[PDB]
Amino acid sequence: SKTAQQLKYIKDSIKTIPDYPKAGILFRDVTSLLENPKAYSASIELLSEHYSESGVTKVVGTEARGFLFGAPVALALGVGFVPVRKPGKLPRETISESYELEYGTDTLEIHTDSIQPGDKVLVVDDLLATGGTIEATVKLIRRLGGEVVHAAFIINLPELGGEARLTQQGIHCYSLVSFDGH
Amino acid sequence: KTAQQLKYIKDSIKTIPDYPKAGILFRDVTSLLENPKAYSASIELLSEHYSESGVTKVVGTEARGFLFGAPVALALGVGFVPVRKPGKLPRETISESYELEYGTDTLEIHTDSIQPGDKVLVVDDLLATGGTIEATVKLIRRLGGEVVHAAFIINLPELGGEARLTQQGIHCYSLVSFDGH
Ligand SMILES: Nc1ncnc2[nH]cnc12
Ligand SMILES: Nc1ncnc2[nH]cnc12
Ligand SMILES: [Cl-]
Ligand SMILES: [Cl-]
Ligand SMILES: [Cl-]
Ligand code: NA
Ligand code: NA
Ligand code: NI
Repeated sequence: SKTAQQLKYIKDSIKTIPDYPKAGILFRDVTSLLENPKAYSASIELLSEHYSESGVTKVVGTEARGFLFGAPVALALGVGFVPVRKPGKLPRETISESYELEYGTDTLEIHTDSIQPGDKVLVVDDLLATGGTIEATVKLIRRLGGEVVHAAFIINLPELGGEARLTQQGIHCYSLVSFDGH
Repeated sequence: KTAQQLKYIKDSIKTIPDYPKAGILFRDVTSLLENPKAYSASIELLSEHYSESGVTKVVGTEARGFLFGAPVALALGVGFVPVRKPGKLPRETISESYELEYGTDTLEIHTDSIQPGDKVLVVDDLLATGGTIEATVKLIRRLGGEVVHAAFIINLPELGGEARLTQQGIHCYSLVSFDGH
């Protein structure tokens, strides 16, 4: 009983903002969940319970909203958190992967020391839309030898394809809530 | 026992010579993040320190500030509110500029997230010049929030950030300090 009520409360605490960033999009605003202590802490408790017996040895989160759920999950699971960032922020040796934007490409980096061949890695992000940044993040992990077959999200937008696209690259996706639309 | 915990924290932070230029001993908080014991210790001390302060909201600026402020907010049981680079926040915002090496940038906050009566803690990873914190403090006070505290993992006191923040009425708390710019 507790857990289905907490999911509903989580989903209710995420505001919909029409026409951001442009017209016709029904933007799903995770910041309203952040500022509700009850919703935020439930979102972390539920993700942490979900993976507590999964053998995860590390969490990776991508900058910036991903830090907000990946790092607390890491803390609750008792494992290291590893950030993936835009270029030029990480100070130690990195590798990088480029990914498609609507116009052009961008890049994500990870510290080459922070993933090893025996790691079992959980990727955590706020919101799964088309999946491009997470697909690049999976590649970075795999290039260093880490296993990544789990990724977890507060929010899934399945009509944008991101879940199907990751799930066909061998990632088992878990999302607390989902919304229709683009 | 208490200095063993801070020493444990401090030793988990790596020093990278000559990044991003020669003479700079870069203090790299990412090695603390990958040590779960150092990382949880650092959140436990920060939150313990403010446990009787009456804080009602924690503010952290993107992105490293999110790694320390949001866990602190979860431990205090209070809302987290991000301050962001422009163009990322969906609801109504206000903006403040601060200074870079070359030029200026701006931070934004949601106007609905801070209100008169709020007691706000600002948390960041590392106190350097303090330009983003001063900007953050102004955002919060323009919305009527009260902010008298800022908390950090690392202080670089040779950059003068604590003095610059005392002058705006902010008490700084840091867990460890390093020399150098
Ligand atoms: N509706 C939406 N809300 C939040 N982020 C998105 N990314 C793509 N569509 C989005
Ligand atoms: N030595 C240093 N390490 C990390 N961040 C900094 N910002 C300014 N100086 C720094
Ligand atoms: Cl982001
Ligand atoms: Cl499997
Ligand atoms: Cl940052
Ligand atoms: Na490696
Ligand atoms: Na307000
Ligand atoms: Ni499988």
